[PDB]
Amino acid sequence: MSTAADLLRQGAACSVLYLTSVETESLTGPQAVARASSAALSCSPRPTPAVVHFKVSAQGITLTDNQRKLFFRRHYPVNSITFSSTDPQDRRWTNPDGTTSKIFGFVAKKPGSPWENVCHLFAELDPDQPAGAIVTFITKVLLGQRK
Amino acid sequence: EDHKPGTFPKALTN
Repeated sequence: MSTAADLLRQGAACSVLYLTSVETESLTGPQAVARASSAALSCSPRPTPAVVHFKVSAQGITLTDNQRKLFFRRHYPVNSITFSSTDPQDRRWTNPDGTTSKIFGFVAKKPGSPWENVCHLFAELDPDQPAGAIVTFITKVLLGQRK
Repeated sequence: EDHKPGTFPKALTN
């Protein structure tokens, strides 16, 4: 993941599976994705998911409203991001079609509220950029967690 | 999908 510069030096704008957003201000890194994922299953705030745009950059992460059907716009820069994970305990999302995909979540502070952070839950998509790798290098290059 | 993109930032690294 040290040679992950290839992704940040480029700034890939890929497509991801949008699920839902959950508050994780009191949670930690992985636990954030946990409450976010579990709540999305137990409570199910969102019924049918959709494929939206996602941009990975070392200056911050950005969400993109490709179709603007549910609710998308942008994400949070490095000054707001606190953590990123591909899954809490290696859980997957079951699409209405029956196929299962990983569920990753990003922990970032919302503008105006630096004391709190929210974890936006998004399922994996775009086989060119592995979800279990994208957030992994992101955490390392964004926060400087790189070994 | 298949091709890896890279058009948005200014080539950063932490």
